[PDB]
Amino acid sequence: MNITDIREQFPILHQQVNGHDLVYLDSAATSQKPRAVIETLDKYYNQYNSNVHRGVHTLGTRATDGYEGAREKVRKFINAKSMAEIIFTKGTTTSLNMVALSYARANLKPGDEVVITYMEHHANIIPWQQAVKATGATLKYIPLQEDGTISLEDVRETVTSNTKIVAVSHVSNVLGTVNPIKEMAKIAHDNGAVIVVDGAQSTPHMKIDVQDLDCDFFALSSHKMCGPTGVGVLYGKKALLENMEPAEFGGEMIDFVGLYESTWKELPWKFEAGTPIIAGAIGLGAAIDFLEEIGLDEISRHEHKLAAYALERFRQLDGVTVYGPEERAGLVTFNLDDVHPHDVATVLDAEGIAVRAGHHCAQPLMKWLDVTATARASFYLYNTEEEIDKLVEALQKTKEYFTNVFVDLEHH
Amino acid sequence: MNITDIREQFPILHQQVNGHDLVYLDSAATSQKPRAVIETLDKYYNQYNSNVHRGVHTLGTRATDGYEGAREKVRKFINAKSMAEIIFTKGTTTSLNMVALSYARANLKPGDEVVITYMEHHANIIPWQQAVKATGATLKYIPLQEDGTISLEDVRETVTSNTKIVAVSHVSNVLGTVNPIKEMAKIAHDNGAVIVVDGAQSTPHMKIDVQDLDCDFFALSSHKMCGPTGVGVLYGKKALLENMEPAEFGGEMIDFVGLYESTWKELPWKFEAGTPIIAGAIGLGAAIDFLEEIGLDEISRHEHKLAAYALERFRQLDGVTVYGPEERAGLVTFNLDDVHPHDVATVLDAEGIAVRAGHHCAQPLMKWLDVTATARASFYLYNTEEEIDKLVEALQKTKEYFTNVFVDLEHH
Ligand SMILES: Cc1ncc(COP(=O)(O)O)c(CN)c1O
Ligand SMILES: Cc1ncc(COP(=O)(O)O)c(CN)c1O
Repeated sequence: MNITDIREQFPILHQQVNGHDLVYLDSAATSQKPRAVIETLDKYYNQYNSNVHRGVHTLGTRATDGYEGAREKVRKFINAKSMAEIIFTKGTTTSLNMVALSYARANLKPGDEVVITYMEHHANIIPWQQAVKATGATLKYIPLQEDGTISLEDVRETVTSNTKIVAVSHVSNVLGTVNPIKEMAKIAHDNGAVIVVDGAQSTPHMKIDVQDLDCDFFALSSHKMCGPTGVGVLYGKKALLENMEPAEFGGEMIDFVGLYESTWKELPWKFEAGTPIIAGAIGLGAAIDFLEEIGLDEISRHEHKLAAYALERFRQLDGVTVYGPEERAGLVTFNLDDVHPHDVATVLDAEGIAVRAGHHCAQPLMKWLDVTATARASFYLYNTEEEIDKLVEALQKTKEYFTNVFVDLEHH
Repeated sequence: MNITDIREQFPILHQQVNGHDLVYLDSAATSQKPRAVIETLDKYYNQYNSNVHRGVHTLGTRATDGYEGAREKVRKFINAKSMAEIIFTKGTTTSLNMVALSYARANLKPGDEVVITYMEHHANIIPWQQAVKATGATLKYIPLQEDGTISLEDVRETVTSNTKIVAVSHVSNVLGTVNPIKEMAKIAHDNGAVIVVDGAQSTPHMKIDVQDLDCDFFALSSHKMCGPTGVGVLYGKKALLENMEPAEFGGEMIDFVGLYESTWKELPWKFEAGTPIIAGAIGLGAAIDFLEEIGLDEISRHEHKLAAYALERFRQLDGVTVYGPEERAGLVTFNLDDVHPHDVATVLDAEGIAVRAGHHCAQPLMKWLDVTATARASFYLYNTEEEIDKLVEALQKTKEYFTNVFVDLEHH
């Protein structure tokens, strides 16, 4: 895995911000795209754009073939059994909302429980809040360990015989924690619950095997894995998807339409209403081809190296707090003592470095951490150890700057 | 308006299918894109892709500026009062589903009525079926005239004091009918109902003024108006959107998130959950710039010329039936006597001509027309009268071919 050869394919990396070479460390917010993906979109719009689900003309046939072949690429990518289990959506948020609407709100009675965690992204919190409110069920939270991980015994304690759904993140976009998804799946199944995996942060950076995880549902976003914006995937076990009603209604998802009643298509098109995200889905397939040619295990090893290096170099900094465990994905969420993270991000961008500051759409996690906001640098396959050196040097410069600005008007 | 200069900007038009120059007459299924839109997507992914809703780094600021500027472009394009009334969605289908979920299902009691028409696309039928089923309300249909138009007195007869929603198409993708949207809006308001305009087929081809139409909701799709796939718009009057609950929940649309309760953002972000369709929305803004530079009135005049020419030349054909009125948008839906429309589309594609065959996602309209399927050729700003000549010549050739294949084995 040659990182220079990889960076060469991402045109956006080769520019300056504020007179400094761009150092993009915000891939958890969104990832950048290689030329393969952009040129896939270009070839689609230049050569064979047409509405899909063929039968009539040539460009329509080519568009349909591209779209459904991207579906098959996704099926192979996460090791789903059937294309009927692969639903193209707007993103992770929409997929989780679909599960909450068509599964949760249809399978929850008073006394039932939906169990989530304190580290969940808002996308994996608010749909369940609304579903339990609509059904009169109960929302429960699995507590976290001191290092930001989840113990299996806390899972067994929180999940009960009344738990119908356990919704959990595969990888936390804040803590870097990789949750024991497989063991949690078996624990949930032992109590008669299904499991809903938020895999927005796992899918871009590590191999996904839905058959080995035995997840009942799995959600992912294209924009985080070198793919186009506005497209994502809902995977669900075919037996569960067959008994769920559609979340959206309209053309393409119908079979027979009467004046007052209608019948739906078979999976997966039952859950894809209207003209689909054709170009975006084909580009997501191109992104999958790109990542597979590089190898997800290679990318994960590279990110392990980056994360270990970054954790050590952060521990070389005085007055910096890092949140989460030692064993982690490729990201570091932190805070400088007596410097607000927003100012940290501002100064870093002045140095050309792109990080994120705020709650990272995980307010309950922020309150569990006893902070209002944090700063975060996230890595991907195009990032290098030199960029982490620049990051820690800029953090030291920031510490010194806000220190001596403080001492100067103390004297004044 | 120079049609050669316009065609020069669409690379996909300059290719051959089955050894014949491409003749794309399927723009009602989807439209093709100029270089301005494709290169807008390219510049986004090459230069300033980042997650939006800024505050931290430079590329994020540029991405946010592009996204919200596209929102402002849309507001100007349809003459909405405020950007708070412009919601980016997945497409027309999703926008109509949002209105049916968050307005209809919250404002319908038994005895209430939702009134639609027989010419409606499935996107403007099935959500209302499901909403009236969920609320115990009643679905009603406005009858059609013999020429496929809607009389205002039939509207006054169907809409009653119990009608809460009137959902109607601005332009029929099958009949070519332009419905009297403004008069229907006032009729609906006189009875205490809101009006929901399906403008997927109107927006690409004619000027939209939501303040002059006085539509309560208006839906549109980017892929039909030279814009990227997977993005559309829901417009709704700000006063109605303020009292509607969100259709989706997650990050970006929240303000405060507690363990069990949450508060929403102000409009329009209340209705945009998760990472939005950044590139697609910016490209839709580019498509709006393109169409405005050409001029929607110019495009509408060109399509009027094309439609009149096509209707005359179709009337020069023996044994061909055309459906709809004389005054129409730029499309012709038809049938050849004793030739199934699917065979018509097949032969036409063999001649390089791209038309559509089937129900066009309007099965109740097909049954009203007393046919099972039809063929359809739809026009846009890059189509010419020479292409219509090729179409009618291929239809005559098809008539003669299926005639003499029939006579040859009659003799055999
Ligand atoms: C008149 C009409 N209504 C609504 C739709 C559905 O729009 P979409 O598939 O983009 O969601 C279509 C499909 N072209 C249409 O032409
Ligand atoms: C872990 C996690 N969960 C879910 C989401 C939401 O995904 P999206 O905004 O693409 O819908 C995010 C946002 N990056 C995330 O990182």
